[PDB]
Amino acid sequence: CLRKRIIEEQITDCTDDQFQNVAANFIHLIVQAFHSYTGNDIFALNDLIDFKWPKYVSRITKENIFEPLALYKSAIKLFLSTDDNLQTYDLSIISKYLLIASYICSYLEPRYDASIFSRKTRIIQGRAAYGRRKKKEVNPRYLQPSLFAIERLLAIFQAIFPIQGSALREESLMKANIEVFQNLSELHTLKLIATTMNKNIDYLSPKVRWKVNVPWEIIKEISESVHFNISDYFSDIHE
Amino acid sequence: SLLVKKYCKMTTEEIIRLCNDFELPREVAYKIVDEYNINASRLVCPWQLVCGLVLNCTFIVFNERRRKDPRIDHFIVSKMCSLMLTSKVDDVIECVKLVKELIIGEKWFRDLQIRYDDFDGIRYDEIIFRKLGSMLQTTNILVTDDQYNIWKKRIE
Amino acid sequence: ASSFLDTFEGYFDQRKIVRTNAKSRHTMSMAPDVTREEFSLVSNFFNENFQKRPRQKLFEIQKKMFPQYWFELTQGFSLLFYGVGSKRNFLEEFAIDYLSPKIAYSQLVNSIPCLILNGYNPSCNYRDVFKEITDLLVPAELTRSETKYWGNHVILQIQKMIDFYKNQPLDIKLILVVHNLDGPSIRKNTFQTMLSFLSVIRQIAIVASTDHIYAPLLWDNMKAQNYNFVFHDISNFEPSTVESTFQDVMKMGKSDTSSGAEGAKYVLQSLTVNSKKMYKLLIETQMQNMGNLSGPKRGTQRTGVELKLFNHLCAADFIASNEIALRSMLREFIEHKMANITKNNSGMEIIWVPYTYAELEKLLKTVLNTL
Amino acid sequence: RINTIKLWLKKDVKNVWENLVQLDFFTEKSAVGLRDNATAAFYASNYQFQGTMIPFDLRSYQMQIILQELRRIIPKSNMYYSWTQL
Amino acid sequence: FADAQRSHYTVYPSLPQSNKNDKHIPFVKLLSGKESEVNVEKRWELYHQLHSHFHDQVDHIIDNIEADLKAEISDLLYSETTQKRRCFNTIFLLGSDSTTKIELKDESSRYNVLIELTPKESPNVRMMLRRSMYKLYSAADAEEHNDVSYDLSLVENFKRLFGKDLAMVFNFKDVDSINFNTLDNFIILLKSAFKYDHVKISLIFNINTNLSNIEKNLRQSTIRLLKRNYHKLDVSSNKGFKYGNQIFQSFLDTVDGKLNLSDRFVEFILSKMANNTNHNLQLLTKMLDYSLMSYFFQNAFSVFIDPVNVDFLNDDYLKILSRCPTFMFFVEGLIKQHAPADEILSLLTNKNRGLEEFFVEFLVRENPINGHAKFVARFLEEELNITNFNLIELYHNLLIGKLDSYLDRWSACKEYKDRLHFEPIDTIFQELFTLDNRSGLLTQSIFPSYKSNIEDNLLSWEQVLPSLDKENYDTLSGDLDKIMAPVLGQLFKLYREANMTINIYDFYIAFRETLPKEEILNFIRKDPSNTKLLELAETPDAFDKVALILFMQAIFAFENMGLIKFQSTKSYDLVEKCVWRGI
Repeated sequence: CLRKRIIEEQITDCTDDQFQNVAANFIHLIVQAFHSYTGNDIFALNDLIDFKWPKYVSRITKENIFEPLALYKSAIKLFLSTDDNLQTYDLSIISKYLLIASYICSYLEPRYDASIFSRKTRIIQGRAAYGRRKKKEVNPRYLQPSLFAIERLLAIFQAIFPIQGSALREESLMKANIEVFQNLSELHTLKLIATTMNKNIDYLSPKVRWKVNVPWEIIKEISESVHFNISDYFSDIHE
Repeated sequence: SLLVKKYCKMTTEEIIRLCNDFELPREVAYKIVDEYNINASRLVCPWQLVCGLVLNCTFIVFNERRRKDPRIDHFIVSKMCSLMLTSKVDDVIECVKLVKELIIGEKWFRDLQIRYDDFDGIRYDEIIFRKLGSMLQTTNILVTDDQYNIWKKRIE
Repeated sequence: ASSFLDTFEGYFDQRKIVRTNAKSRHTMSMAPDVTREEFSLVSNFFNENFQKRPRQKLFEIQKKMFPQYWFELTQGFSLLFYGVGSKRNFLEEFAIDYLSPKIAYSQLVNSIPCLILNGYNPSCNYRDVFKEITDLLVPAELTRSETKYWGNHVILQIQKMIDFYKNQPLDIKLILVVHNLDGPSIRKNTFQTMLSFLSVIRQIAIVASTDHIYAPLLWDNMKAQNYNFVFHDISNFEPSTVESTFQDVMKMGKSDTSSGAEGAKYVLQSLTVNSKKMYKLLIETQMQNMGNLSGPKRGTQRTGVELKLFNHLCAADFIASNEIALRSMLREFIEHKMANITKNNSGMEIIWVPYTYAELEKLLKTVLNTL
Repeated sequence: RINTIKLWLKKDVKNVWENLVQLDFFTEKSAVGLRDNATAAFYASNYQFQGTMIPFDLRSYQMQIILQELRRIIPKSNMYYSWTQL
Repeated sequence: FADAQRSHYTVYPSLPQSNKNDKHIPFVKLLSGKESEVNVEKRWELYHQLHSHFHDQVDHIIDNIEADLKAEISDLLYSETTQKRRCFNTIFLLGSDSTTKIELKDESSRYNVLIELTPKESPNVRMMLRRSMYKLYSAADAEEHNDVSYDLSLVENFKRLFGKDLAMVFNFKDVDSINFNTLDNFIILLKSAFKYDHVKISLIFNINTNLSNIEKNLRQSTIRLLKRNYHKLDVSSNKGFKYGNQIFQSFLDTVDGKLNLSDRFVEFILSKMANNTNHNLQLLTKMLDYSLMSYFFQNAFSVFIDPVNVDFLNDDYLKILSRCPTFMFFVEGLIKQHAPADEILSLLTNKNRGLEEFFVEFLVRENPINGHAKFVARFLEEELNITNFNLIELYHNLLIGKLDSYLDRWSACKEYKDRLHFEPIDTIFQELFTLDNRSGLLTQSIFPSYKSNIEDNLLSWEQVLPSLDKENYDTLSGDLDKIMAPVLGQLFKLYREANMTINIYDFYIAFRETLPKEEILNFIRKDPSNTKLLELAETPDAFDKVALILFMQAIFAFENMGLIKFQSTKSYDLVEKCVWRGI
């Protein structure tokens, strides 16, 4: 690469010494830049050097081949971000809402459910739940998820699902048909939903409970990809 | 109007008169009156309950006339909507739908449905075949014979 | 008490905590006492005479769907019957008396063999089912290069059969009936995988039924692809007096459904005198060994009885004369999954009963104590 | 309180976390080390522990050096010294 | 030892002797049994013809997609990329089920071996190493035409033992189901083979969801090692709808000029395909096959698809076709725009001849919809260079009539949005030859509402059990059949009206209170043949124990069905419900 870049450029007298000085300066710069991130590890630095060589050699030019400072300014981009990495998901609509419902089930307390989703009128005299009186100060999303039941998951999934697009035979609310259960099984088999782990689980038994295995970033991306404001449910307890 | 009224006052003479407008059979009227007293204590807008019961009973008992003439239900709902002192029609439908839930599994409702052979407006000989999933069911894509005969007679 | 009864609103409204002081102290003990005989008598009478006529009329009405079922089965689908009631008689009558003769006549001699597969029995094993499938169909064997490194010898053979059967002429050669597809022992993942792979073959016909209400949760997005189900609903409110034989109804149905010890009692209720004494001797010896070696531990090969020792023991009580009679009368017990024979590392033969000490004591005390 | 100290992002602190757990400064919640004999290791090698199924952000670790030892060891000239006690 | 107690058994039914006529066709006589058998045979043969004609092209497309996929992956595998020879060669297949077969070319002086691994074959690291080494040795020995140790040392000594150089290609299947600790350890172990100068390792990852999970689960050093050189390939069936369009086009060509599709049908197809992402084409094939089966099974006018059978019209066919709404609309239009009343009378039953040829003069034509849609698709694909469009959506929009609204949204076809629009043409007797779901049959036999149907049957049993009353006299327990419901339906109402957790004794007391008393004893005493029941009848408290027995039976039925559970197995006194209707 450097041979190509210099044959595409003009002459460079004192070739060997200047070349060695350029290499030493590059090594010193990369060490001083990423020592606090790679530690005293020879292998990580030896990989970063190879990673960031083909571009630094492209950024050089004749007017700063002998001026290290100006060359350093011209290649400041590849000295700040390490960049050592290679819709987020392609799930269906009902699975997309099913994951959100499972997250809500896992990271919320049942006693305060009625205060968040009751949205219909009453004929018989009755009262709703008063709700929480004080906010938690632990931000529960920093802890391990809790366990729930299939019935609560289905109920909340029905509650938060968007309304379905002579109304005596409308049946506005979504019902749990075959494909909902099929998509729930698909979610489980992709390791996005866990259960009480033992060999040869039997899905049909009261002694089986589920939980979630995705971090906050994935669920936030999924919620924002379907125009859902999940944070409003968690901002109240703690931002 | 009457729906918006909270904890109103009701008693027998207008309740029976509330059903004589549609000229319902007497037994249905007394059954409705008896049913009202059971749930009278726990109510907020009893006009809604009365509306729902009377409307469901009227649809149940006058299905034969409705089958022959599709136009009936329009003025059937419109007359009582006007009588209810409310211009909006969605309120009546929503209240009727709520009332239907509270009375779905009662013995006398089942007895009335069996006696009048309505079964959600479909004769029993058809609902069972629709439930099974037979391909030889009456698809609503052709004009049925009964309306065809009257249409042919009128156009003669 | 509540304002909503359906939808999620009813679920949210009906789960509120009670005042914890209005909890009634009533207990089930202060209820009239009923013995087993009266239970059986009343249950049989009400199952046989209550509403026979409407059920018969409904069966006659829904018998007229048979040609549609046959037509759907011809085109490589798989029926699944669901509903409330018992679907045993319906499935057996449809599969045996109607489908097989019609298929046999349509392919022209002998009728198509049917493999009835009881599902409510907790003692089902897919190895025996595949053994009988192999006996009926006679598939090609498995070469050494296809056995892989400690690979399963059932799934590989099923895949080989699938690859082979993709060129033969399309003809139904076997019909199999699964009575309860989600029974206590057939709902396991391996059995479902075997059945899903076995249903890809177009040369065999599937009929099945389910009873549980969360049944569709059991099937993946891949299993539903090769099952190729078509769903039908048949509700008849049948008593289901046969499925409720492996469990003790007298104890509110909390009798360890996955055990299967009730079927042994039912079988010994109608056996000959000589077999009962042999089973009593085997049970007593196994209980002695279990007590000496070890509670709730199950009996296995470690606490069995050697075949030669058992022959010497039983021959001394005029139960069996020679080994031939013993091996002749042991096959009936082996077939019903009530006794197993296996060989240890030293080459001996050990017979053993896969029950629990408490269940064995109950069996010894309730049905074999009086002979 | 006060040059400004750079605040490294999450993805750059992940590598430091792995480097620290490699150098035997943290251990998992309740994990045994090396088994006494070969049969125990063979038995343990065929079981999938629950610590390898939970995602990275929720594994529960335990400390091997308490704060008092950090306060004793670290020289007083370090700018993090004031933060070594509660 | 009854057959109803064995685990499984085989039964060989006995066939009777019946060889008289060809009664071996699943089809049945329509028109209330007045149809002839030759029509049934013709319908059978026509359905088989159409089914075969559709499935041939379906199979051709299915094979073509796999062939193209293999070609693409093989082109990626042997690409020339040379910056160093101390690194891996990684290929990520995104969103693909582990079902494709990879082919490796043959080249002299090099052994090309493929090693496939699955999550079930991955309990440890040493066992995976042993399987890989065994497969490698078996393949090498088979290709070559003593014994060794199944270790990485076999890689070291391969040149001496055989003579050629390895080109091992690994293939992990369903990588989302492997505990990534073992996979990371195996990759680190495989890193040790780079110091041999004659091996070349490659890796293929069959990722299903996305590579973000792979990034967040693996270690960091292994990610840096993998990032040396890699290629990401998006392999999915629904990449731009390039395959579902072909299936729909094949179906349209098969049914061209014979039958018609409805907007409701295509909308249903779109909605039901929107809910599946992994296996999509098979679902569409199932919908089309079931729709064709239902149409050819339920409609008696299909015989007239071929023009030959026109010489078969009867009075019944004319009577049925006279009820066509389009025919009535045409008659009304004729009587409104035209005064002559002689034609209307003759066209009716007065002169059945006129209607007879009137039916056939306007039957055998073609619809422009299929050809116009094909032309529009070709023009929009080739001459405009757009490939991300769905043929089903375009066809549905064309059927509705909003083609211009579907076209102008792209801001690239304004100049061509002049002659591309199509005007739908309605014909006479149109819906005698049509496909649609107005009766809710396709949504009942493919995607039924399981739990809702069970609850509806349980709560309102009156729609299931026939309410016969003619034989109320000769029957034995008539009175009970009129005033008492089945135990399951009677108990489900109380179950629904109860609270979340309920006590057994109060529930039993309520159930006993619900049912009538005198009729039960009368029914018990009705049969005089029995003896023990009679002596139980006169017991003062037989009613309580009868109700208790029925209550136990119903409770056990619910507990087996999954509608209830019992809490605190050491107490067995309180039961919690688990299913609410309507959810």
